[PDB]
Amino acid sequence: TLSPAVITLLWRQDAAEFYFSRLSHLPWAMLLHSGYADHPYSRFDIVVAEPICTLTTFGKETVVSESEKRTTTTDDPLQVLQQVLDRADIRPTHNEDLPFQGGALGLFGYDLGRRFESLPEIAEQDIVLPDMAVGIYDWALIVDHQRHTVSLLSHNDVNARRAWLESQQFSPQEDFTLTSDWQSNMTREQYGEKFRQVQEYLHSGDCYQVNLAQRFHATYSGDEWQAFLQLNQANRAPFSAFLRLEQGAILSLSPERFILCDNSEIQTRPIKGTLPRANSAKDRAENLMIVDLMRNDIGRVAVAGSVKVPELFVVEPFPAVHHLVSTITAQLPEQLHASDLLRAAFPGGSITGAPKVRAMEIIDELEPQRRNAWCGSIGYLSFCGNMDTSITIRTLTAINGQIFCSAGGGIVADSQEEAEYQETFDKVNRILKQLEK
Ligand SMILES: N[C@@H](Cc1c[nH]c2ccccc12)C(=O)O
Repeated sequence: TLSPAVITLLWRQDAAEFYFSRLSHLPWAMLLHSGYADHPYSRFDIVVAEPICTLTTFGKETVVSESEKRTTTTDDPLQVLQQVLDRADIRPTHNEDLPFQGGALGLFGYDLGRRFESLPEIAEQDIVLPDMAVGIYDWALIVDHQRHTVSLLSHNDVNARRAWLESQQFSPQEDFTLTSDWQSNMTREQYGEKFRQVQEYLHSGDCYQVNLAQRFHATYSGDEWQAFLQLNQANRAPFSAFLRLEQGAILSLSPERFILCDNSEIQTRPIKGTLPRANSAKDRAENLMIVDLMRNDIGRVAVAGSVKVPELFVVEPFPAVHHLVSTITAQLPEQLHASDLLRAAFPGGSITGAPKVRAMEIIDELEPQRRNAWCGSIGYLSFCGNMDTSITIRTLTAINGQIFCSAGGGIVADSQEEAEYQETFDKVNRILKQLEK
């Protein structure tokens, strides 16, 4: 397939924020931003909007929507997504300077997991935001920080789209304000109780690590884009994203890559262990259990002896905390898609806690609400076959007047109740605080 047409645009370090600001209020407008980060994997920023097809999954049903046709289906949501992908009959050859050339882009929420495993339904469902919300885009705006170039690509009419881009305006305000203090869904004693429940479950053998999180919430008013813009500057997280959905918006400040699939080369970098702003025997041990997880997760689809562990226990300094990351690599077989892979490993072992299903069972049992978008993934499935995805840690959900932000902490035998309590706070204190002003 006839590669897309490309127009290079004027260069500017902030082009991503610059062009996106006139799209930010549009439903299905999405920005993947590398957080202006100093990082090996912070080369690109990508913008899309105006999809030619969208997919929305709520539970058991997926709605596939185009121009002139709307269908519903109970089939597997990633199978369905891949079928939509193949019928667009668009398949450009792979290009290291354009990792997305149109294709699927969006949100894969934590509860989407429910379509891949049978799970209990204890946690309350109190957020109405889809389990899968992704657009099919025949164009993209790509900002390359390595090469310094801004490329506008279209499989359609790339003059038409520059034209359309041009004309979009950056929209009269409305100031973001938090209208309540942050409030947790747990007291210290309720956290306390479920931390011990976790440990009795670890002591009685079901699991060996379980990620337990608390959720903070508040009322707010105003537009979320400016707030994103000040959170992004302060977090400089390499896998950040701003998603304007039909239901509300997602402000991700994630520094964590889930799965990269680049020209069939697989990379996943789970984050596990932190201290506030790396010999830490308990953490560089909590991480290894997650590394083994991933090993197993990607190796269910990977090329036979392709899984390697090129990197263990590296610390990366971030605004809020010091974190520990490991890296696992592998090769996708030429007969499968990045989407089969996503499906085999979703949701991320680093935010569930091995073994994954039993770990997800406890989470549903102890967390008072479903996680919805938090700890699910955001990313793209390009028409060229590449894939990149994050773990939506450090991520808020802004919907119907309310904004949410969760915080988790991995629990193992060696974990201590008050210190783990504090870690959940450590991870998001700069984010709750900045929003308060
Ligand atoms: N950091 C990625 C692009 C990116 C930014 N935010 C993201 C969120 C999800 C997936 C990818 C991204 C890169 O350089 O290629």
